[PDB]
Amino acid sequence: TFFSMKLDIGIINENQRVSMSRNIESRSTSPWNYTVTWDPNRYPSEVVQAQCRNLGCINAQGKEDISMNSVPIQQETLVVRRKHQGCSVSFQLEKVLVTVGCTCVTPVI
Amino acid sequence: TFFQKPESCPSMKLDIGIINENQRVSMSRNIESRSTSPWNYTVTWDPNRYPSEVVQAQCRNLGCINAQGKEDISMNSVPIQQETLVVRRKHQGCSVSFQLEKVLVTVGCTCVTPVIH
Amino acid sequence: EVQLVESGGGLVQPGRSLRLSCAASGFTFDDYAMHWVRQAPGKGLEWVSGINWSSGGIGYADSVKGRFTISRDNAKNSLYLQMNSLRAEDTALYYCARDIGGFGEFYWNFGLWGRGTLVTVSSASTKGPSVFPLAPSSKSTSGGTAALGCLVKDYFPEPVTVSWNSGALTSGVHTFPAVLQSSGLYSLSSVVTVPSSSLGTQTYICNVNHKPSNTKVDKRVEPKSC
Amino acid sequence: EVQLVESGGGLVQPGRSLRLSCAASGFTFDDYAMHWVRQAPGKGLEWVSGINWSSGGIGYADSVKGRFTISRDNAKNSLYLQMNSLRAEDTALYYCARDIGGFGEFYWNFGLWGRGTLVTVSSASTKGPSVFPLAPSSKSTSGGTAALGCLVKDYFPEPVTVSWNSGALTSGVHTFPAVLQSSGLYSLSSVVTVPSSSLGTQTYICNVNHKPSNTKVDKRVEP
Amino acid sequence: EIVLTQSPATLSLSPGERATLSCRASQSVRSYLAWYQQKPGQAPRLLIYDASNRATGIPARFSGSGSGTDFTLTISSLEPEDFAVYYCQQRSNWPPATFGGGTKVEIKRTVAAPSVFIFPPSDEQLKSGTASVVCLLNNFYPREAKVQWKVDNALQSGNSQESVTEQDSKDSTYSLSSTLTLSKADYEKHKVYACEVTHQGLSSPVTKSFNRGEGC
Amino acid sequence: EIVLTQSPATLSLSPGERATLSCRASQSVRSYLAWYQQKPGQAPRLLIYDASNRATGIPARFSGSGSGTDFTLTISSLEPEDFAVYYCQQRSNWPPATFGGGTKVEIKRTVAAPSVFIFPPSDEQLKSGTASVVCLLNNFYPREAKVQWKVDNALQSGNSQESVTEQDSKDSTYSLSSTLTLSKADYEKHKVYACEVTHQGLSSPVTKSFNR
Ligand SMILES: *[C@@H]1O[C@H](CO)[C@@H](O)[C@H](O)[C@H]1NC(C)=O
Ligand SMILES: *[C@@H]1O[C@H](CO)[C@@H](O)[C@H](O)[C@H]1NC(C)=O
Repeated sequence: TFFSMKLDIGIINENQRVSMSRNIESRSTSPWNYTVTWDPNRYPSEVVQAQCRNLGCINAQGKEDISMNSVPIQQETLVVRRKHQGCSVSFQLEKVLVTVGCTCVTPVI
Repeated sequence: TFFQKPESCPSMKLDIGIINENQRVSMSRNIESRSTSPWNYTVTWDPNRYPSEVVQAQCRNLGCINAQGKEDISMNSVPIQQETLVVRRKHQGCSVSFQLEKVLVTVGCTCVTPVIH
Repeated sequence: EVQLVESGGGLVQPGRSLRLSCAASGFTFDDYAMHWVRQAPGKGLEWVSGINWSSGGIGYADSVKGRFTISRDNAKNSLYLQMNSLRAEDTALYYCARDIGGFGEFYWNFGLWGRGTLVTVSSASTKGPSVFPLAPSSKSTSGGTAALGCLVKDYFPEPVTVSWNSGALTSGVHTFPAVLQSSGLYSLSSVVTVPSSSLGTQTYICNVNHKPSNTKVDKRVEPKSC
Repeated sequence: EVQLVESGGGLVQPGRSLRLSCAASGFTFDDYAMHWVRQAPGKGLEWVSGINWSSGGIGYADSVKGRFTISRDNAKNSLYLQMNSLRAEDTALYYCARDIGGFGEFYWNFGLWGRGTLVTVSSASTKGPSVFPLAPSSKSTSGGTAALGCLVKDYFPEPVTVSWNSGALTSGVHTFPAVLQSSGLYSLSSVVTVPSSSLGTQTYICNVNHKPSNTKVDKRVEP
Repeated sequence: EIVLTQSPATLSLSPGERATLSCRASQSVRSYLAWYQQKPGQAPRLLIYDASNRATGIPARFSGSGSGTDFTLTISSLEPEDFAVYYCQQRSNWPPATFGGGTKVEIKRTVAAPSVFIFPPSDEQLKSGTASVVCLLNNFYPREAKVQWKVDNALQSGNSQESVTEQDSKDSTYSLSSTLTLSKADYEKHKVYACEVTHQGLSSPVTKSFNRGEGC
Repeated sequence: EIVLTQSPATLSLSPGERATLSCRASQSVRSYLAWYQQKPGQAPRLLIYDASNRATGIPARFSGSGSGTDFTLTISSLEPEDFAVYYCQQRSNWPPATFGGGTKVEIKRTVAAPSVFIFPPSDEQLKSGTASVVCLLNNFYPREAKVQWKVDNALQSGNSQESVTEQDSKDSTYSLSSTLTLSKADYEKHKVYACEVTHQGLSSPVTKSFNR
């Protein structure tokens, strides 16, 4: 409906980056830790999956508050997979669910 | 390196279809609203792009929402962003080419304890 | 039709491992966080473990951490609790409990409970019950009413379910809590008070079941002259 | 060299627009939320607007929401306030205030300030001061002391700088905070008390400087 | 950890009366406290969640109150159904879903004498080579009762075992069994087996007995 | 919205004395209250953040206490530098960065009566068609003083404009200018111009006058 076909050289806005050096993973009330997967046949090579460190959220005192829940936040992302070697190399889009971090939600009945 | 191929070879090739189509996020738990750092979404559509829709979240508040429903500014809602790729269809004729494009997507917001410089 | 059925309970030796199961039925199972809550005999409630819809939110009580492993299967609408390095302190009735939270999240309040599955942690081995009639006589009748029952003796571990006429007689039925005898075996009685003029007409049968030893007994209690 | 310098302040008419700028230097502007705080003359402090490091988080005061637009340029280390539909009530010294918070987030406390840029919203127009002597006389001498001054009248906007004898004379000087007259022009007096014996001995000139109209007056006060 | 202390442990009041149950938290749980009712041979039933909210199906005579550390379940028009153990549970802080000791509610009622029955050992058990004499105190109140065993008028000591049912839901009465257990050899050495019953509804003690010879 | 009430509006104490400044909130702001100093002609300085924490470089004599609605700034011993204005600020609820009305800390000295001076308009000013009569209450304490204008013997109302200096850093006194503005015509049709000053320092009111 939209589309092999010619793929143009260079990536538009490749230079854009997410600021990940502000320690939000730790300072969040729903803090999370990271697991990373490297794959040289995937662009980008890194994929970074977050997982909530608590069932509850941390309050100002630093105590776990279970009146609320830490819930992960997933994003549908596209990455390119490099296929074949030599002079018959091709590229194909791959869907990857990336858990980017956790937020704190008041539960419901 | 990733897009290069040894020069000995005589415009790369994109193959049709997306690896792992059968896959979706759970959207409808109303987390955007029930979050202590709640967020809106804005979905701008581009016909010469795949996917056409790019879904961007904006934190609804500067503070976070407490149990009483009031805005607590002793903390901040900060947006979380993810890198994704889109494809742009360039030209208008028999000679149609496709180009990859990086987009920073704000997926939603979390509530961070602020610290002093 | 909206119920939780647990299983895998019975005798296990200190150190060995057991896995409880819980079949959910009559509700969207993946719309709910699920819990194991246990109750030691003649003691209060203790939250053991909880797991949200995704299986991304796992929790354990300090008393249990490192030894027990909760898991679920949204495909089979089922929940499991792998228990290992079991101690005597783990002897309890284990209920499959359903959280009241929406969107598969933890409210930590339980709305639906199962019937329970009993877990005894003991070195001592499975003995099945002897079932004896407590025959009605002049010494268990007054005038209009007559008591009769079944003795369920020398079994381990607890419990033994007793019914009368395959569940068709529930009125005036008093099944007593089991007593631990000096031999380290349990023993209880079930009695049913009935009209005295009905001892010849109606035939009374006690249906005694002990899963741990796989014995079902269908003992008729006939009137005897004492 | 950690400082903030505001610019673009001056005279505007009710309904018109003005664009304030603040130039950061000496630190990583990108690591800080930035704010505008204002101070009306004679009054306390009012937070006007604040902006995130990323511009993702913008707040306004109810007094100002929908009329003012805060923005920042992390490349030029610069904060701006585009002010529209201006009102007399908006007349104030507008300070550029840097937040205390780390990682460019709102702590809502400010540890670094600029000197301020003055915004005046009135239909009145720029004008140098008329400078008149307050001649010392028998009605302005108590015991062995004479009071003299000069009246800095009908100037706009603020401020004026009064010195005596090119700043040589500071002892006994009382330059009164300006008052907004019913004409919408500012006016103040500056007074010196001196020995009665100095009046024939010592020359007393008052030096009146008013930047907005490029006016510098030097009036001599005789008994 | 947070500790929930309920008081009193036991409590006894008559139908139509108002029972006042207390849960106390070692540190504030704000408004995040629930009440469960456990009737005998049944799983707990949620009554109240978050201090004062009645669950689906719960009658209006069940109502909760409290805040911070000090909480109250109140059952204002006690029915005989309301016999159970009542637990508080916190969903404020880690570790989660910690429970109170519990509070047992005895529905008080008119003193009622036990109708007393006795059963001999069966021919079956005697073949197995044991002899169990079962004495039944049926449908009585209060719960207190002394049951003594006489064998040829020899008052027996620590070779019997009592067992009390929980308070009924309909008639709110207790039933009890005493079991005298002997070897076939010991059973056959004596003649008369008697069960002496002392209760608040019996002016004079009741003795149901049999001779091992005459029948059974 | 939060409202911060500072009291007293003016605290008069001798250099060296303990100063105790109050800030009360209309709703609870937990521990999220700050204190600023403002000396005249300067931008505010952050002293205390989150109720009881000194900012960087702030001297030890400054401390804070309180939670919920009631807070207190304390200067253990007032140095000459410290006689300035102090604002509290909330960091709890929306809207953000609410400020107290302010508290001035002034120097309590012994009562000094004002020496009153009167200045007729200059001939140069009258040339341009206007007259300013300036009365001067010089170097007096305390700060409160009523000035009244009698022209011939008629009490004037809502003409004059008063102006007060910041407290003097040598004599700890204030000074006041009262300025009567008249048309040339209005000034030119009366004889006697009187300024009457009322002050704790004067047993009865002092009048300075001149004949036009
Ligand atoms: C992430 O989650 C929990 C935090 O307690 C921990 O058990 C696990 O090891 C963590 N993962 C990493 C990578 O640290
Ligand atoms: C989010 O949604 C609406 C879009 O119509 C927007 O006007 C509003 O300002 C946003 N914030 C809210 C609802 O708090």
